[PDB]
Amino acid sequence: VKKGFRAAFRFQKELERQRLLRCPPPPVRRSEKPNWDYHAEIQAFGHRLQENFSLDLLKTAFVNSCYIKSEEAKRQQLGIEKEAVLLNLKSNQELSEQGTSFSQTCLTQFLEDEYPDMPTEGIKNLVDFLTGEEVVCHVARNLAVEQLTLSEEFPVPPAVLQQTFFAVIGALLQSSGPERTALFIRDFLITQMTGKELFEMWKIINPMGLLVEELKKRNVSAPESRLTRQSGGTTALPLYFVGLYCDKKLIAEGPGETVLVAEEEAARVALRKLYGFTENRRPWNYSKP
Amino acid sequence: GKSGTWWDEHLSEENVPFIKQLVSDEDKAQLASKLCPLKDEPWPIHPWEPGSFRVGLIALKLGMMPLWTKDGQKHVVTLLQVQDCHVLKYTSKENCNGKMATLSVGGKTVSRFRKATSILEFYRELGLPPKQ
Amino acid sequence: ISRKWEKKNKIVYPPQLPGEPRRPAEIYHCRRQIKYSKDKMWYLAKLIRGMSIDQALAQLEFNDKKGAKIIKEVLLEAQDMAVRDHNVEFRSNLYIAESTSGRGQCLKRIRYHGRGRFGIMEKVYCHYFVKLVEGPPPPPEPPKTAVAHAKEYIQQLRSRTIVHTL
Amino acid sequence: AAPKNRRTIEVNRCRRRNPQKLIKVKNNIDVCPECGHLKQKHVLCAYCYEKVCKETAEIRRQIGKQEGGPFKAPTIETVVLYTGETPSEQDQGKRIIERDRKRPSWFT
Amino acid sequence: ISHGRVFRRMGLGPESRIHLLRNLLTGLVRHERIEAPWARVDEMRGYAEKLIDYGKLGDTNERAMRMADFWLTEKDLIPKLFQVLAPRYKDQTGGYTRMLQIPNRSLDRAKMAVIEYKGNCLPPLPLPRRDSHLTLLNQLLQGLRQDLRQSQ
Amino acid sequence: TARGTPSRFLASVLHNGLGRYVQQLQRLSFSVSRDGASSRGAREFVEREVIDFARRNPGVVIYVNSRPCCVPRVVAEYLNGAVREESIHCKSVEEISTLVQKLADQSGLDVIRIRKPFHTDNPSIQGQWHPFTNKPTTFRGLRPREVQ
Amino acid sequence: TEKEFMQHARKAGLVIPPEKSDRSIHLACTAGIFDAYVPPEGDARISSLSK
Amino acid sequence: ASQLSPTELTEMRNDLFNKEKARQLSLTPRTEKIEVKHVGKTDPGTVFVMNKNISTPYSCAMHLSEWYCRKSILALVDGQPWDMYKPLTKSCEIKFLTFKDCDPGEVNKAYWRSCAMMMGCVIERAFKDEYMVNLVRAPEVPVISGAFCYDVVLDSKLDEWMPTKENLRSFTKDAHALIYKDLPFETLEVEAKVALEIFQHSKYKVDFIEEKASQNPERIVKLHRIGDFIDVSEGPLIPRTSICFQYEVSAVHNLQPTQPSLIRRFQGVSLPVHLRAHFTIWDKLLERSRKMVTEDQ
Ligand SMILES: [Mg+2]
Ligand SMILES: [Zn+2]
Repeated sequence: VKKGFRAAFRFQKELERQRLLRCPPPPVRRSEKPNWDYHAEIQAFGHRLQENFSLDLLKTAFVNSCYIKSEEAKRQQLGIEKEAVLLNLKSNQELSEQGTSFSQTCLTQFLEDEYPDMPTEGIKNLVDFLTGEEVVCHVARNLAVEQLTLSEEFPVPPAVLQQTFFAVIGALLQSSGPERTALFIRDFLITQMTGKELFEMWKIINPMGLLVEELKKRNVSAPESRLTRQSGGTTALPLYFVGLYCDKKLIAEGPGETVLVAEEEAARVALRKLYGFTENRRPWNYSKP
Repeated sequence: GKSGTWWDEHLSEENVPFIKQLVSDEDKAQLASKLCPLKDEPWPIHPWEPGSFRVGLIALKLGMMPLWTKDGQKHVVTLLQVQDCHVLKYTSKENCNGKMATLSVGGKTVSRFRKATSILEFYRELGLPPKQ
Repeated sequence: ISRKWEKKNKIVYPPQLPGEPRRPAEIYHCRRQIKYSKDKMWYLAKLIRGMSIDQALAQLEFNDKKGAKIIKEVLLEAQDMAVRDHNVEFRSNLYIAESTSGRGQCLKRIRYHGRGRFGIMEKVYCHYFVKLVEGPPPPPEPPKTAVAHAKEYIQQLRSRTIVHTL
Repeated sequence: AAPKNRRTIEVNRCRRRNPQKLIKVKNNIDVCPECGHLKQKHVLCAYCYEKVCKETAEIRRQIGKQEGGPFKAPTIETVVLYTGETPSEQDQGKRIIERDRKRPSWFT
Repeated sequence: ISHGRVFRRMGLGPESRIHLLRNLLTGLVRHERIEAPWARVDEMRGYAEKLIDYGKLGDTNERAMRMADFWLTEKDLIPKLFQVLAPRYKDQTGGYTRMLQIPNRSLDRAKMAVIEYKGNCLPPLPLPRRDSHLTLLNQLLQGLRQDLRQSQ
Repeated sequence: TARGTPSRFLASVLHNGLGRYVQQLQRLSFSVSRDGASSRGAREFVEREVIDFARRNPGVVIYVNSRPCCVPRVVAEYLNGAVREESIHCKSVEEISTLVQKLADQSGLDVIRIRKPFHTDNPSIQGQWHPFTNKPTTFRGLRPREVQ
Repeated sequence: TEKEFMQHARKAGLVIPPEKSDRSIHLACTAGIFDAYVPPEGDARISSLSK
Repeated sequence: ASQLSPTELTEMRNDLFNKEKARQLSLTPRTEKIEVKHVGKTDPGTVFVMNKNISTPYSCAMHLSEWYCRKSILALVDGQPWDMYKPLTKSCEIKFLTFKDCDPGEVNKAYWRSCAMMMGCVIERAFKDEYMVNLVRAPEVPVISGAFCYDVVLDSKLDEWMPTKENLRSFTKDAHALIYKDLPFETLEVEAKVALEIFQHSKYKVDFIEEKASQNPERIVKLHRIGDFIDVSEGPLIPRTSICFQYEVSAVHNLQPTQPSLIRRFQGVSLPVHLRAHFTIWDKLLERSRKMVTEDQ
């Protein structure tokens, strides 16, 4: 044997490293790891967002009905009466309803006075994207409300995560006026629109029909599509350029690999140019009025 | 998957001489059908120009033999036998090299049971037994 | 010495839910200390690799090697263990998923070369491993056709970006 | 002649795993019409050949029992007979070898 | 370069090859069925057919007597050859020495085979049977043969 | 070496500078030994500076575990979920204060090769270059050597 | 270059304590049952309280 | 009898088929054990233990080896041919048949019934939807005759044309597409009432169901299914449709004056994978099939 202690200990820690790396464990809630205290985490979540929450309404926002039912089932399978605190848990349903209603109406007001030319269906699809499950799940996971969420199924399936996120939006709506909550939903939802093209959120199907309906609304008669530039018609990697001429006047230009895809892309470009949502548009004026 | 197979694997004992006799009479009748080419529909016969090239044959080396000339010397000859020779297909001038047309010529007859599929389809559209 | 292949038959999975797939059977088996080289055994273990068990037994009953009879006996006892103990009901419903060979413990001898010199002859020994999975044998992966190659090339031409700026 | 550098495992794997050295799958194998013991085409089934070789060894054992020692080699044809099975009127001058068994249902 | 070169080289010379074929032929005449490797039984079949021809030549002929005295090394098989085998093949000309492969030898994995004289009071070999007449392809060809013979 | 290590692109975690800036650190887990010469600097730090650091930025939570250990450590968990653990074994008060300030400053993204240090998300304004930019059109789109 | 294998063992226990010793095995059961209770043929027919 | 799209008819036919199959499968409550025995030639004394009304004879072959799964086409349940995908009923004895057996005539009749059903499947889905096709029957022609037959009446607009070689080439390509999908001949023993309730429209098929239901005392008919195709046939079939390798429909013939409207006899020829022929023998057998085969009396 080689006598000594430090090398064997260091190799034992390295063996535990590789052994935990080969078989990773099922991940556990952060509230069940050793370094945890709920009240201080609530206070720090209130203070780090530069907001003044009332802590009782945040505690109201972070409970869920599934957590209440599982806690009551756990208290009944053991037979211990918890009718002292559990009858005043007061789940986050009404705060989530207030949050989703206020965030919907304020985001539609933002996107309406920001864009005077957008139709109601388009702004409806935009507010349905921004308040949809995916991006609020992203913002909720990167703003640590998932660590503060009290529920079952530790990955926190994104519907109840959306429930808690709009619940804390409603808690800010209760604790402070519409200006503060408007600034909050601006700073944490309108910034999610950055760098994304419009039809990456709306996802329309037939753009040319939408364009001819829009031009029938503006009393300009009919967009006829002329081929403008092409390079390679017989090869397997073509390039076309289709321009949409309304009354001998260009409105757009779209490239593509075939004439159908390039004409459809020119229809998308014309639709973005008409709706006032281009890459050349004014970036959002993040400031204080 | 698929096993290998040949023409007389699954025939019975009675059917093999009938099959051999049938295909032998069939391709002998096929070889005897093309015996009169000038009365069928021959291509137009042209006279000899000074710069022309005719087709050749395909023969079979039988053996060798001596042969004497009138002045007394001895020469040795090789007996080439043309068993069954038939022009097969005609490729025009613009389809091979753009310089000279080609003519395909087939050799001695072989069995249908030992050739490929595309060769059998080619000779079936032509109407001859396959060549070696 | 390490015997870990034999312990793989003593794994027990939790009982399945009704709304789940079948989770087909897995049977591990091996025979230790075979008087045979490991490379010549490896050629038979590569011959078997993907085929069904009956086709494997057919290809081994007519293969003229010393390892062929040994692998045929191992496959027969593995098939019998699969039918009896490991709850496989159809005997022909097995394919080889893993089959390989490892070097076993060896001995050493002299060679007595043609002067007062010598070499070190090694009496080689090897193992054989096999793993059977119930179900039909999975089909071989077909060679990728021209449209797949054109799709991959067009996708690579799609995925390029403006490099070394912004 | 000597090696100048040691061959790697990549060159060795490129040598000893190419399709010229691998064992080729054969497809000549089918089942025998009697007893189904996995014969090959163009080759007699090993089980049926073992049957007829065992019975031929038994008949040669009885023949060697009838012929005393070496160098007898009788000048008449032979027939074998099983239990029952009286000598037919064509088998008069032929030598009789009867072992003791039923006539099996492939030897006619 | 062995263009047109029959008689593969077997033993340690020509004489040992002919002695090996002589011993195999003596074993064939004695036991009426023999298992031996494939090239050896091929050569021994080729010799055994003309040995049966010399037996068919007759007993009183001294040349056939000399050939049978050379090729049979047990000297009791010569009355057998002239009085059993050659009267048995009086109608046939050359259809005998039926040769079939048997799978492999156990030890050195050599290609084995079995030849036998016809007649042969031993139990029969499991011969490869041609496919039956009642199968699908044969019945279709039988219909074609009958239809063409009716058409002729 | 860069080929032997992974890499990421430069990015903010959740678009900090556009709206409001948020402190990207959540927790600071101090384990200080009661007795032990290895943790004297952390001992003096917990005596004199951690209270002023906790009052300096109220977004972070600080835990002082006060556990018998031969190597004192500080565990920092960030907002996006990363965990960075560094040791304070045998350091002064100034080096420990500089370490915890540098932990409080940075965001939880991995310290790897930064790979093109600018992240414009709309890089073009006048229109990105395509080969038909700076190429004039001709009458009725006729290609070279065309007849009509 | 003169070495062979080791570990010749067997996998069948035997009756070694009666090969000889002065300690006998203290059992805690018996072989089978003494005399089998034969049930009545119609116990399912007599499944009630009595008959 | 009503107005019907051609798709919703085979939709309701397959849904009635699956309903009858679910009824037959739910008829038995549990898994009852039957002791099927093997009195074949190769493995004597073998006895399987099977599930009643569940286990096919393919599932009895799958205990033995793979060669029984590949080369057994038609089974023998105590006196009678059973197709390989029909669930057993009683405790019986079984024995398998192959193509290369001594007396394979039963499996030859079953194979030509299978090929006639495949020709019906390929013929009902290639015609114009404005035109009407009605499957009459499959005449059981003996196998010595040059081709198998299927009879189909056409629309009254179609009484004047005859198809060229290209239409028959399209028929053969669709038949090879049907062979390319490895589909099972799924069979069913259905009472004649619900059997005619499945069809209900094609009067020739109703007359055929009443014909084959007339001879047996229990009014039990034999239905089979290839994917979403449904047809009536007498007796058993081959297990898989990939057993066919060479397949080709020869020609059509008109046999008019027996009836005022027109019946057309489609003819074709096939051979399995296990007995495939060389190209010359195959074109000979194909050439004989162009002649008219008449065996109905
Ligand atoms: Mg030699
Ligand atoms: Zn056999």
